[PDB]
Amino acid sequence: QVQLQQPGAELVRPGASVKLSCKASGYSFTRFWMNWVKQRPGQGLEWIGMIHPSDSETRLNQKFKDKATLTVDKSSTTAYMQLSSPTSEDSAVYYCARKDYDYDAWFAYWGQGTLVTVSAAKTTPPSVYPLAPGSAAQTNSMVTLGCLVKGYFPEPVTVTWNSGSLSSGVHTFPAVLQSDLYTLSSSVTVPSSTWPSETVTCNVAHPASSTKVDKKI
Amino acid sequence: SMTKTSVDCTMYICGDSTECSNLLLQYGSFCTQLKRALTGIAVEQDKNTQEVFAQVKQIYKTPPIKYFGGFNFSQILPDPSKPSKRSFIEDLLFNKVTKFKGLTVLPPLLTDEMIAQYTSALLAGTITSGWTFGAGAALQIPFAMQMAYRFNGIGVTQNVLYENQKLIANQFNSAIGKIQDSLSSTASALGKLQDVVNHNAQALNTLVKQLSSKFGAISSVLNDIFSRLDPPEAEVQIDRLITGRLQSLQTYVTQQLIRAAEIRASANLAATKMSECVLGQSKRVDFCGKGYHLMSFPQSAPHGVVFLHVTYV
Amino acid sequence: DIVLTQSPASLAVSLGQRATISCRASKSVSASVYSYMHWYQQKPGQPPKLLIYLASSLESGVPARFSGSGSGTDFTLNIHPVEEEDAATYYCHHSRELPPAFGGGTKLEIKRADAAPTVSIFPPSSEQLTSGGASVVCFLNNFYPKDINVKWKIDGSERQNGVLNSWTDQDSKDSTYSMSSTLTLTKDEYERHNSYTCEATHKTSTSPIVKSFNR
Amino acid sequence: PLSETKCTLKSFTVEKGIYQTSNFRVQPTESIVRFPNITNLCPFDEVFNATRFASVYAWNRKRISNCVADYSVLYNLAPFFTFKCYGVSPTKLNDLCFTNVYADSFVIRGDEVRQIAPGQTGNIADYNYKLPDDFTGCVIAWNSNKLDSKVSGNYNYLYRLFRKSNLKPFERDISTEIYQAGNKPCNGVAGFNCYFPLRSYSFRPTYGVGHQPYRVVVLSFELLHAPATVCGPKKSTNLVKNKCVNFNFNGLKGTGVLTESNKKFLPFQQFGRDIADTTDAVRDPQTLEILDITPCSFGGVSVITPGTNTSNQVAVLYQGVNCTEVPTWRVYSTGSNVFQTRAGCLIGAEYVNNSYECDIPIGAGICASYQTSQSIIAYTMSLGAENSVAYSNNSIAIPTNFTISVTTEILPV
Repeated sequence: QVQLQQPGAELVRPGASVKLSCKASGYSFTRFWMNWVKQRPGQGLEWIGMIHPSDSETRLNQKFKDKATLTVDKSSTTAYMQLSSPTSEDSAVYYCARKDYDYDAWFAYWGQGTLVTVSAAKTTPPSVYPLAPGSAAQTNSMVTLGCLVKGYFPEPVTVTWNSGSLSSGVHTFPAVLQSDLYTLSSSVTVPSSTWPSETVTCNVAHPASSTKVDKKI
Repeated sequence: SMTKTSVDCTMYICGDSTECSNLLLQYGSFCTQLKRALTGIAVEQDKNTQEVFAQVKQIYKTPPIKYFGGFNFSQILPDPSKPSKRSFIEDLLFNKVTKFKGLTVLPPLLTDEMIAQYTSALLAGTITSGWTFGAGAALQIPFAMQMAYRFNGIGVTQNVLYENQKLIANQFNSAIGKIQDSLSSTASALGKLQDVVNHNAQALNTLVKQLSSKFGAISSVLNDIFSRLDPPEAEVQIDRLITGRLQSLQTYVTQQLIRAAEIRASANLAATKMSECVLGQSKRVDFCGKGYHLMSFPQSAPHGVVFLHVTYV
Repeated sequence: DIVLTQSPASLAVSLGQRATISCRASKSVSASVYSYMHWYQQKPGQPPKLLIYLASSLESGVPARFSGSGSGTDFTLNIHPVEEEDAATYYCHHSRELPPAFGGGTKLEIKRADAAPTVSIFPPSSEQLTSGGASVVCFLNNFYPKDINVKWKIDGSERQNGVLNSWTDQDSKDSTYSMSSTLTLTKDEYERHNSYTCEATHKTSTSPIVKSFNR
Repeated sequence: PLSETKCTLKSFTVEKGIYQTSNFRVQPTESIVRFPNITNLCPFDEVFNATRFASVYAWNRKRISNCVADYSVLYNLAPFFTFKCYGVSPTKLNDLCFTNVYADSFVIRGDEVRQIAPGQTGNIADYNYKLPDDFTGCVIAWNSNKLDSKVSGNYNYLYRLFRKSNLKPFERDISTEIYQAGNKPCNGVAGFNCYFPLRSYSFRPTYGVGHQPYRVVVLSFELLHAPATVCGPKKSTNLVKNKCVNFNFNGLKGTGVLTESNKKFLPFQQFGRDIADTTDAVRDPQTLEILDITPCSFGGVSVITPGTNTSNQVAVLYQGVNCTEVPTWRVYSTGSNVFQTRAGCLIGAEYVNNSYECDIPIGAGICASYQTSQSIIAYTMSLGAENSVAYSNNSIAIPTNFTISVTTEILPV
């Protein structure tokens, strides 16, 4: 099975160098070309560059000249992309794809995705505060619970309810940047035969600092 | 001058195959002599432009207030409003004269914009500086006194010019207007320069059709010999084609060098007309044109030069 | 090169109708009788997926409701019958000329009936009050359309600074939106006040929904 | 490029001028192999392994297409008496494709077995089976004497000795007519000058090799009259566009790039030729498309240098080479000395805005020289000084001063 693997997040200061990894598996690395794309929120997809891995020859966009540098590794079957001096507009979501050829060349498969955050801030472990209403007015048969994750960096943080036990009635909220700190919130709605019978917990796992915070509501 | 060409040894003889270049080193200097012969032609094509188009190293220009002899000289002078420097006659000259195997066209050293920069300096100083610009430093002779001295070489005293001077402006301006009307309507006068394009075009188009014929071999493709026949049998059939291609290549170097000798003898006559009919007064008969000679006006032309002779009939 | 521009930017098609979304080209992509075009569909949180290659053909594994046609510089992507899992952004791409370019993109929305938002406001936990902070966070869920306004009134006084809003994308089943509002205040602000009122503004509601508590 | 000047000129020093050392080359990287995929296997064992065979006057024609064959039984594993080939090499059987296959199976004695070849005349050669001089194929023979032979002789297999005129090739003779050498009519029976042309073979296992029968199957190969029959068996690679690589398409080779085709195509056409009479286009065997073929490795390398008594600095010139994409040297490819001319890009010379008198020409109005910690510069060739005099009708210039100048002209005789 062909699957392309990328890391989830990479922290880099502005003015430094950006190194990313796209791992190829299940196919010959020098046979198929690789492509790098750029997706900003609300803008859509933009095309970065495409490299023949055997000859190490690059094809770049006219606006993207000298910002990006494409190199490959044929021993580990892993393609690289080197960005030089990133800005605040260069923070985006990057993919890598396999280019299959039958006349018009499509993109068959894709990677896991990488969110690159460019800033000078230091990595902060999260502090998770639970949210409970404390009472009920008995006007509805559904009970609303909440979980708040504040004081973390870099984005994102995967937040699940009861280690992924409830796949329905969950809502994922985006992060808001204030004073070099990200913060959002989580919410779940359970029926009244659930929450007195079963204890619903907020599972928070930070992949960047390798910290797992478990709180109870 | 003619069109300068160059022949690569690897691309024309071989199909970029590894077995063709291994048998080419046994043949040795066969394409080395044919490449250096066409190189020595291409040196002499730039030497023909230096002895004809530029006679002197000093450039003379026309003053912007123009009244010379009561004549209209604006057809032989270049237009300053056009960014290319071309006269009114040379617009009717340049416009009437009209897949990569390794055969390339060498660019000329002297561009057609810089031919007219040599031409408009010599068309200046014939009218302006007299005959003394090529024989030394340029004197100042006004133009109404220049035609009196050119009548004195053919035996005509100054009584004829100064009395009839209003009738010369009707004769000279109408005679040069028939030259401009003939070159616009009829393109057959420039057909000697059109053959110089056509002798180079038919030589290149015949040379590129040599690869289609099989030369007695079974397949004319060098990749089709290596992919079919035995390796003892392939060394015969590859060597039949390279024997056939080097006979067609040596024929092309021979035919272009004979045309290089014919264009050398025409350029030596073209350098003679600049030194006689243009830069001075010539008493010769049917050299500078029919009748008694006054002066000659050169014009810029592709692969050649167009002379405008002023004759006394 | 060839610049692809899709019109409009966003389109809301109800379930059962036919969606017509065109990818216009600046130059002719037809060469050898076959045009060069692909179609991409990107769900949020996921990379885009391949649907229609060369237009006249359909990829195996893609269901039969995704079809397209057209020739020259005018192409037409016809989506029918519309299902709730089909709401996503649509892209088009040409591989013909170097360097390759991408289109502007068109997001498809599901048009369903309106829904009233549920207003619930949570008091802050005692674990946050040990550290010295307090967060009064109100949840607004299950509303259509996405145009909504939230207000904050503490003891009859309207507050402005310290309000952070976070909105979601359209749901793949209920086709509604969710918005949370976070109000962060000091522990001395929490001890000097009592009523925290969460209000909502929706086009189907004449009066704002008042939900408050007393500590 | 200083060392490349001394290699072609065969001199240990470099004179002053412009020389052409070599030409611009593009090394290919991969090899595109596009071969058709058929799920069928070719039944070669029907004609080879059968017990009953036809005769030399009428054989059994066989046309085999739209399958995937195995050529290793003809070449790799060969328990055969004699195997021969003519036009196609037996090593190259796994490569080539052809027009059609004609499998001609007959049983022939060991004395007459050498008459199956181009340009043969004999009993079996004339009036039964002929080959033309341009025929291409292989001859496979195996000794059958332990199987279909007989102690008392084999009268089942037959042959025809007599015919009036010479038979055209690839034609079977079914005629039972009695050969008549006399003026007396034979009327279907024997008589005066009447012989029966159809005789029987001498086959016995106990005698020598002239009486031993052989199994001879002759394959007919015709080249470039049609697309591929089976394929050459190999693997298959992908399809690479806009890169200079080696091509192998159904045995036909090439080197170049693959671009789109705006011209119309023929559905029966594998390949075609341009105005240069080389292959400009090719059809994929699996699906029906057309792609243009533009060849690579174009242009030449010329050097511009002063001589070895001046300096070692060598300027290099590419002619007819696209310089946006860029000899064994990589060392001058960093750039920033590149000036764009009409003939190409000039690496190693700094462009100046002045106008001087130069020495070494280049072309198209732009010349080069060696001027002042010194380097090669390139500029536009000067016309000389400019003279501007005001003129009128009332002025004349008469020279008051004279000199005598001596000039020297040299004409070889």
